[PDB]
Amino acid sequence: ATFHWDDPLLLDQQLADDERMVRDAAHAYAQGKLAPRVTEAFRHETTDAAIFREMGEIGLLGPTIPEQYGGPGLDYVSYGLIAREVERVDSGYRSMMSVQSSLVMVPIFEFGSDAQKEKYLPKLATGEWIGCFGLTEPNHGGSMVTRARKVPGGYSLSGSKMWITNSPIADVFVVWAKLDEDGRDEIRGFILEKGCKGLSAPAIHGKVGLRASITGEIVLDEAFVPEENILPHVKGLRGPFTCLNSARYGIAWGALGAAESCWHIARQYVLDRKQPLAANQLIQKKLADMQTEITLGLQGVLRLGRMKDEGTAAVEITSIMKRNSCGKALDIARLARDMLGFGVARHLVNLEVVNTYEGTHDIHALILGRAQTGIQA
Amino acid sequence: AATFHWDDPLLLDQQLADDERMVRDAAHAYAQGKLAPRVTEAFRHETTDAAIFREMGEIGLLGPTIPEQYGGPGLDYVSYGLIAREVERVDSGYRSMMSVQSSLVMVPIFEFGSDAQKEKYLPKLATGEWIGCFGLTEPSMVTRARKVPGGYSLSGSKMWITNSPIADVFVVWAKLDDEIRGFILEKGCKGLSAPAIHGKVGLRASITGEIVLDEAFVPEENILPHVKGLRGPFTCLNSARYGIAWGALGAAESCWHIARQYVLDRKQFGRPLAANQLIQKKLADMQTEITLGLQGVLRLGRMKDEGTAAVEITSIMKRNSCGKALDIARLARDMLGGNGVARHLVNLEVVNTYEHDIHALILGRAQTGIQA
Amino acid sequence: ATFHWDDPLLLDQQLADDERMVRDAAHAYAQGKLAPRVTEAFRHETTDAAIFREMGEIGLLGPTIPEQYGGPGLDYVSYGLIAREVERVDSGYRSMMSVQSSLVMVPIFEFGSDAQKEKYLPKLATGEWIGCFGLTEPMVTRARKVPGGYSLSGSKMWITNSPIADVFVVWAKLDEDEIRGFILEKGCKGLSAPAIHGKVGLRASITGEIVLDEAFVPEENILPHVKGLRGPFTCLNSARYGIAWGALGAAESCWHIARQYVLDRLAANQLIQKKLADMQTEITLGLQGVLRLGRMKDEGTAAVEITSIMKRNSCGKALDIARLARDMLGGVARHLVNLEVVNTYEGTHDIHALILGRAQTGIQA
Amino acid sequence: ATFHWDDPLLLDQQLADDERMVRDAAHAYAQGKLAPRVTEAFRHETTDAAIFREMGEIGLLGPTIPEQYGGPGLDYVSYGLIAREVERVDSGYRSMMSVQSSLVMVPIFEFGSDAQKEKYLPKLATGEWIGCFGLTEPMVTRARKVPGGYSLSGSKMWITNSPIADVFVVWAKLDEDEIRGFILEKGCKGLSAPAIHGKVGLRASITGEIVLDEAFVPEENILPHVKGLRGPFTCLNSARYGIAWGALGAAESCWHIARQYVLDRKQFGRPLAANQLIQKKLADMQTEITLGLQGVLRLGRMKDEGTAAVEITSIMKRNSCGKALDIARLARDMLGGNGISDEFGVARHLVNLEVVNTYIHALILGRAQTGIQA
Ligand SMILES: COC(=O)c1cccs1
Repeated sequence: ATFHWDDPLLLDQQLADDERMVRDAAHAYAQGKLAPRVTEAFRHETTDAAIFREMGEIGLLGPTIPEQYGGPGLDYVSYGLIAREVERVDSGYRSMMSVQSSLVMVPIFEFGSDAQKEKYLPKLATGEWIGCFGLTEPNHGGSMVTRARKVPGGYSLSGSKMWITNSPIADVFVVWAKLDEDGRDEIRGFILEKGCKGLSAPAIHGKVGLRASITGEIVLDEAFVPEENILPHVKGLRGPFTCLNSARYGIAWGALGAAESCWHIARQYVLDRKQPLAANQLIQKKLADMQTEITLGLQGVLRLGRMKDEGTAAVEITSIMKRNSCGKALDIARLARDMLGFGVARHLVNLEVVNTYEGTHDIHALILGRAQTGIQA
Repeated sequence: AATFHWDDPLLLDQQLADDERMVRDAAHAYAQGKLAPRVTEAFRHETTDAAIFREMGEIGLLGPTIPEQYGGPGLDYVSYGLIAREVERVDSGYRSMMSVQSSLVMVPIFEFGSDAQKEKYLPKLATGEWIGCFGLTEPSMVTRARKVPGGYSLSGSKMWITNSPIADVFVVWAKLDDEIRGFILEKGCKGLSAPAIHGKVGLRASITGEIVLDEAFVPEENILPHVKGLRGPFTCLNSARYGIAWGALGAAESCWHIARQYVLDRKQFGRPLAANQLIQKKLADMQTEITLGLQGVLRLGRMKDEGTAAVEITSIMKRNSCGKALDIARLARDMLGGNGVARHLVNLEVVNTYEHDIHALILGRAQTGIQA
Repeated sequence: ATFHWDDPLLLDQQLADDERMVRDAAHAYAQGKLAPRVTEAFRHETTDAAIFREMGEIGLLGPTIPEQYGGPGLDYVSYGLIAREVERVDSGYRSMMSVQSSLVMVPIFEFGSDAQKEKYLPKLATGEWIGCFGLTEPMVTRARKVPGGYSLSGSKMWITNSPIADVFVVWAKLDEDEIRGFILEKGCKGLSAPAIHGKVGLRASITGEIVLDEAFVPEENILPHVKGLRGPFTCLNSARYGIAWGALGAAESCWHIARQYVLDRLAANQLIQKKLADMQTEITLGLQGVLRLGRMKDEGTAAVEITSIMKRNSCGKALDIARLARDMLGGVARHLVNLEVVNTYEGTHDIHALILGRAQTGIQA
Repeated sequence: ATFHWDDPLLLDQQLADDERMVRDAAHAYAQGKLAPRVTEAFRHETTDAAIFREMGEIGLLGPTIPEQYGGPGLDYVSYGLIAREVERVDSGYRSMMSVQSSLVMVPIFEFGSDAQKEKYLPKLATGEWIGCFGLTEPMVTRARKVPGGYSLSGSKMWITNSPIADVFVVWAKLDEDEIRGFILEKGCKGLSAPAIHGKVGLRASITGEIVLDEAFVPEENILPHVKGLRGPFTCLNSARYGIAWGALGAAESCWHIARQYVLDRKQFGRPLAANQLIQKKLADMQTEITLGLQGVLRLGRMKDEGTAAVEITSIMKRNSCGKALDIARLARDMLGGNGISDEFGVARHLVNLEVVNTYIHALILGRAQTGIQA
């Protein structure tokens, strides 16, 4: 038996040929089309919507969505493998894809009416329509202030969502808002379309990380939403969480792609650098640590993927892998950065935003601590 | 929605074959039933109890991978892993005693020995009737064999040998003419002395000593015929390191469990300690590392059973398990206020320091071609 | 232009001639009398009160206490140099000392009466009387006015020196509820001090409890010039200052042991070198901090929050260095279990981070 | 009696009255003139040559250079305090200063002829002439003897100031019976200095190449009093001392920004400052800066009194930069959002410090402890 330094536990052999082909298709697309764009896309914060069509056309948008609705009807491991190949190039591109698949197609497929599913899903699956997802607000992460008023014909929406990836270029908007409906105040999901009166999506520029992805606001001022546009089959925490859980899973796989790019570059760098550097034992220890955390992270997300597919995965498990992948990836980017004398620095600032996106209070540690102790911090 | 198991998030239990689950439960019932009530006083007073070898041999826990042909239970590598984890869950010293019999003594005889050696030594080693030790370390190896009528004559010293003062069987590595060879010696071989060493800081539950050799006659039927060079010792060490990778995770789990129960019990400014945000971070870290470390040694086990595992993978897992376990023992120790965990901690400081950072450098060479 | 690996910033050169001999005095004592004792003392948790006699003999007890009361009349830099030389051998030893100096002789000197100071200090200085400090409980311990005198009742826990102490400085509450200081003496009825055995760290020091079952305390035994929080706190702040110097001595043993180890077989290893450099750096920087704190304490320019910086840093870094040294080996182990206790003695909630966080922000955690 | 959270060991009071004045002048300048420039200068990688004359006119260039040659004749502590007030704004600005001081003025003063020192130093001191330091390559750069002097052929990479420099201190190998230092001037035939743009860190400083193609150097342009390693090393040792102070200015900025952030920000009803972990991090930042400052101070004094070995600058540079980078990362990870607010001045300090920490010392201390090279 021979050693594969780049795949010590032979993940490649733990996958079905099925999943390998999906991985290889995602790799071919990301390396062929995204890598030639990424440097100046990031450097100059370009808007590049053409990516939704490209991924849609080869069946990599909404991977778990059934063929009935235009999806490629794949499993969670394949979704994972796709995220990882996209983020290997850049987290901003993976972000764009996460939104479409997990934050837009999922809640529509899961909670929407037949009419909503057939109207929206097929066009989201091809990338003809671009989605975004409105949950997070100007600042307090349930405690949401965006509000729907029952009016003749449907609903009137007022509030503001902030840091919404895809929002300046989106055709479809999934927005979460409190509806006080006699005499109970619950969170409901609403579909809005581009050009809806009272709906704005201003762009945010001068971002520090995720510069390759166009991000903006969702500003709602008495924006009318017809009855047929409320998500009928969900209320409360279940709506937003189903989406977030799907997205966190993809990010857990994706951040390991980013970690792997940093690791490969660091390794190649020390192989090429005469001073060679590879003979240094502090350098060797760093490479051993990178290889280790990635190899173990990959076994975790693979096992989680398999459990999700078999229906045995509790939601708390996602907190372990997302938190671990993002944290370990950031550690690896910092370690690789500190070893260099372009790509790494990009992944590094991307990962700094990703690690802090869901707050600076370590939400996943708290989900896990509560799961262990019973007690909320 | 599916149920979360905080103590087994990836449902390791469900990834085990039923065979493997039963081996685990058998080791668990033994270690919790026989070793746990002994451990506190044994560690405090460095009391030897070799009764463990006979006890473990009875339930077929020694030489787990050795075929039934030779008295062994004929289990797979995953089962070996599970046993070490259940034993180290109590104490690393008890696990060391077992690592030695299984990986350092029965493995070399089975892998490199003659039919005669295997039929003679393995069955009593498997039942724990004979106790084995592994003579490699020395106080670029000094110990030498020399050819004489009927056999060989050995002279030299081995130091820090676990099991040696109580061993019946000795697997000794000496240079012959210039290659390292393995020799099987018995207690009551003229020329062999095995004095004890006392007052260790860690692994106090096990007994360790020397092997002093002086014209010790080893008959012809007693040289290991099927190995020469670094392959002999390294094969044993590779086997032992695999069991230690699982074992350090059992010790890590105990520390995690103790720390979790501790913060559930103790109170701080009105709330239980478990309510603190910092405490939960630590519990989350302990849970994460244990859960991921387990998936690693399980995959390594599966690969060894299918013959797809290279030797470098063992380095990843042993270094990771021992390093993470040590981090968790320290985290747990630092979470306690006053003056089990302290014992696990000093044990894991010896385990981690034993072989420096040879594994990071093995992994470094495997990535880069260059040896440092 | 000549480099000292063991003293990169030449602390020696920053010390007064007076201070430099006191350090070498505590060093000659610690290495001469304490080093040959420590291994077996720690091993069996043996009691040896001879150390109080010996340190007293040579003026290392209550070192800031004025010559008028039996003290050597030294300053804070000198006090720290002593703690550091003593802890360099063992933390348990330093603990016994810093109880005498900071937790017994300081509160008596600072808050005592003329008669109390004349009676207790001179004998505490020579080590003839051994003191202990009674603050920590399993605060509930109350003073009840009599007759006398006062009638104290309660229990103190983890009291170093107590099973062999002659003098007990006990802090209890009294209403007119304010915390007051009390002096008690061995033989006192209702007072008892049973030992505590089977410790993990600090085995070389003796520790016990203070059980007060309506112990009678004459009015000539209460501390007049102290009430409330600033009592215990003045003592603790004094001890914390000494521990900040001490932890660094223990850190230095571990570094020196570790450096010697890699020389005797390893020193070419770049991982090792990084580790030895980290030890060198943190100790070197730690010393500049405690020295500067000392100079400031002697000039009156030192605020109390500064003791939180240096104590937290010394202890935390010493523990890191002891663990770094241990993981390099194949004395350190004893310093390690000691430092593990020392880092958590004041709790596990990082009291000094919270003190400093508040000083920076004006907001309590 | 009173705690000073921003200066717990009152470093202020450990300074001579002379050193304090110099610090206040560096502060007033950097805050007055550099703070308003930085955000846009860093964003667009803007070139402002004018800063050298500004720094020159207040005697911030070549602080240790004697008054005889236009220097302000200050001590090492003062040089340190200057670098710290400048890097408090931005490492890119400090990088310009330390190149002029330690990498251009120092080799000429230390190793140059008397005619070189009086030709070059007074103009370098006023900022009339801008200098650069040609050591790093993509050593191969070669000086060869020709009638009248030397011909230089070679190529230097990542040379800060090079595209705007009037004076080039170029280290090249010359064969005599070894590394030699040469002085070149702007406009020399066979000398070009193309700029590098698109940098990740240190964007506020201009950096470029030195390309030498048979560049003729007069005989009186070779540095007469240095051969081999000690030349480039002495400059770098000087620069390293300045970097050790500057890095702590940067760290102090990230610390201050993080502290104000948690003051202005609320989370779950309470201000962020009330969070235990936040307080720990702020205690760590305060601790490492305070101790870092005591270290660089003591090093300066030793350098002034002439008792510091080269090894001590290694420990101080490594520590300052390594701790400054930890503090920047600690501050960064405390901030929510993505670039728009003031607090993301921390992101700027961070990419700067990632380059500074990269621009060996642990192996110096290891070998100095042990006598064994690794
Ligand atoms: C893709 O952007 C998001 O909404 C995220 C959700 C969780 C991490 S990032």
